[PDB]
Amino acid sequence: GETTDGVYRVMTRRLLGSTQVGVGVMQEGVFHTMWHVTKGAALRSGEGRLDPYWGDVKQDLVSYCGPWKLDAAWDGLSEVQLLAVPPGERAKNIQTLPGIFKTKDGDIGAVALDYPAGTSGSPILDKCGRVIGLYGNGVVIKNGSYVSAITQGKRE
Amino acid sequence: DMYIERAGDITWEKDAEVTGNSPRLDVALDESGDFSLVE
Ligand SMILES: C[n+]1ccc(CN)cc1
Repeated sequence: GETTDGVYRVMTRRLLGSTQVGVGVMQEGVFHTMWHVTKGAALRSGEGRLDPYWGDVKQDLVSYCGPWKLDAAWDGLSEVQLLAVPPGERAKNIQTLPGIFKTKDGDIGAVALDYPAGTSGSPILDKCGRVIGLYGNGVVIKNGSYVSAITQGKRE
Repeated sequence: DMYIERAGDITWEKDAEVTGNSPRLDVALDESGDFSLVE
């Protein structure tokens, strides 16, 4: 199937019509998405099949055809862009200054942008166009707003 | 049966729409990968 680098929608025909369940990144021959989008199932790309290679429910990440390749990190100071891919809508860049998730195991950048659940897996990029993580695993705060962690995997 | 469809290139857009605040939150991450607020 299509192996070209870029951002892709993850679709299913299991529900009514064709439904977008999430989004992912093809980089260096590896497909990267959040675990909650595919639940670790195999994927189709045209007539080809993409098998899972690595995954972790706690990190909420999964890679297909090879190991996780994304290793850029938010610098902790600069604005980033969410490359949002919403269901039935064109890919669109949104610039924002991340907030922070403070945890007992360290701090993580977080983006306070609210999109439909099917946008999960959309990439967050730095000014060099490098993917610093995936959008779609986060929390609902006091005033009811959604804040996503900038979730990034480890490149072995 | 899940399938993928290309949606675009990954590139920074000059003059993209700029929005969103930057909240600083204390959170906890459980074994199922769910984040929750710590108050
Ligand atoms: C609750 N919620 C909202 C949006 C997303 C998104 N990508 C994931 C989860």
